[PDB]
Amino acid sequence: TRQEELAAARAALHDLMTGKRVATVQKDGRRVEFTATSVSDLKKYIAELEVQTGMTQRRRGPAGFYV
Amino acid sequence: TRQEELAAARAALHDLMTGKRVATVQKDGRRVEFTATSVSDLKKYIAELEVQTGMTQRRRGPAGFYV
Amino acid sequence: TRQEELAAARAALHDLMTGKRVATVQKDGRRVEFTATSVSDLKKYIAELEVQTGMTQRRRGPAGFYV
Amino acid sequence: TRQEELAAARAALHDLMTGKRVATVQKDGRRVEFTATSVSDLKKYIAELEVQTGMTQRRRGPAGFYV
Amino acid sequence: TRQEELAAARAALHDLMTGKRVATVQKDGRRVEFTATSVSDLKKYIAELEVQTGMTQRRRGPAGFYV
Amino acid sequence: TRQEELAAARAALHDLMTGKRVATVQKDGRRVEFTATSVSDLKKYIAELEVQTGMTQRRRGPAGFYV
Amino acid sequence: TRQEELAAARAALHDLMTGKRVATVQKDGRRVEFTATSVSDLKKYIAELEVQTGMTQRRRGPAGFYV
Amino acid sequence: TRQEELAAARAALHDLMTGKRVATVQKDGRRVEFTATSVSDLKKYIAELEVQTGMTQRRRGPAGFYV
Amino acid sequence: TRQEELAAARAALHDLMTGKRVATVQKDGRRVEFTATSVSDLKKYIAELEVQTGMTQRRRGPAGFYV
Amino acid sequence: YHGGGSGFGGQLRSWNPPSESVDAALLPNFT
Repeated sequence: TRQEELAAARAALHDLMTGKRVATVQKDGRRVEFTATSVSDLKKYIAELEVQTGMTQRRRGPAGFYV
Repeated sequence: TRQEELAAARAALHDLMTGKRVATVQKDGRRVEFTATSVSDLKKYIAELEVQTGMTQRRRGPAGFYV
Repeated sequence: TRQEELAAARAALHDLMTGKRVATVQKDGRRVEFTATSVSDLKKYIAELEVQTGMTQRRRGPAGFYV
Repeated sequence: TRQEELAAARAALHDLMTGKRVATVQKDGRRVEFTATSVSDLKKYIAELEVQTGMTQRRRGPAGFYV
Repeated sequence: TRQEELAAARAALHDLMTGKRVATVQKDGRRVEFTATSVSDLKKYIAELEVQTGMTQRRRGPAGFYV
Repeated sequence: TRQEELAAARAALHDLMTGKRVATVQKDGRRVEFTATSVSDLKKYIAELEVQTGMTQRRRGPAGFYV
Repeated sequence: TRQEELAAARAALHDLMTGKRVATVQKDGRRVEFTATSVSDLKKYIAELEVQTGMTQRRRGPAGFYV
Repeated sequence: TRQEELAAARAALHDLMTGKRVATVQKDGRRVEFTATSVSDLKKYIAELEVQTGMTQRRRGPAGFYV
Repeated sequence: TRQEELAAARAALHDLMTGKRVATVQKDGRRVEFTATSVSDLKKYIAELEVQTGMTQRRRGPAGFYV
Repeated sequence: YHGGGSGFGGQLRSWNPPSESVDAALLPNFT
């Protein structure tokens, strides 16, 4: 089910990026605050869980040098 | 479906820049807030999924030197 | 339509500069708070966004030296 | 009892990553908040408690060299 | 329309310096909050848009040297 | 009008210096909070603005040395 | 009006030192607060306008040397 | 009036030392708060203002060295 | 009246150390708070006015060295 | 040649001495 939380985390990253990452929601008398992470660690999580998934080539073996 | 993602992110960058990114709303018992992202990460996200998408060249490669 | 938000962001810069950038506005339980950005980032935004648009020359290629 | 430990810890990691870790919850007159751990320490916990399990290897030994 | 811009910015600087730059106002339910810029950036803005406009010489070139 | 706001800024420096710089004033229901600046930048503003005014000598040109 | 300026500054220094400088007052509906300045700036201010006024010598020139 | 003012400053220093330097005092609706200094500045103030008055010395001209 | 001053200061040190230095006391509608001095400056004050008074030696002068 | 004309990358483009006899380069401010 790796594709599922891959898509979920990517959507959450975009959601937090634009404006809509809800932090606290409060109806009268019923409030709840979700903890918020940074953006960098979200990106690292996205990248790591993407490469762990059998998704296509994204990293190449260093770089050769020829004259 | 990256192009509209580009459009939405660029918009949100514009509204954050000028005056129109909302942090909290409240309706006397119906209130909610969103996490705020720094502008640097916004421009990094814009650049990353701008180059990643199929839109044209924006940055070239190194710089030659000649006499 | 680049000139449009160019002018909008210039006006926003001036508006923040003098006194008028509203952060939070409240009226009888209807309160909305807008996130604020440092003036430096807005200045750089003006800079490269007016560079990107067809606005006139404002940068020159280094500077020669001669006796 | 460590496999379900893996599952619970990974699910908590994902929930905290996207949006779904609750810092505090308040019904009218009844509220509780939970101490919020960071991300890095949670990832070290994940790694340390998955290596101790019998599930397959994820990291290997040091790399040699040969001409 | 830069000259009255200069006048407005200089006046805003003057009110900021002595006592007359208002951060928030409130009347028993209707309140507004203004983002407060610092002094350094405001004087930089003053100098920049003062030299940019048709305002006369204020800063000359480098100093010569003779025996 | 350099004399007018020169004297105004001097008086502002004085009454901020002793005790009279009002920060926030509030009658029941109606409150305002004027922003506050440091004393150092106010002093620099006073110095630059009086030297720009055609007031008398306040500076000398370096200092010679002789045996 | 320099002499009473000196007198008021010396007073305000004395009240600030012991207990008698008031940061704010409140009257159950009408409250005000004044910006509090650090003691060091007040001492420099008093010294500067003390040496600037017509009162007698307080500090002399540099110290000579002789065998 | 320097001697009794010095006595008052010393008494205030002692009062702050033990427990009695009142910061804020509040009745029903009526409250004030007095700004608080550090202890070092008050100590040096006591020091050189006691020095400046004609009371008996506490300083001596450096020190000699003999065999 | 230095001896009772010593007694009061040593007392106040003792109460501050264990539990008995009241930072603020509030009856309904009548509250006061006292500025809380640190402990290091309290000990320095104790030592200074302890040695300044006529009570006996507590510290002696340097230290010799012999073979 | 190449050094006489203008120099390297503009360089001494403004160094144009007034070719003249030594008398013309001496007598004006000889005193």
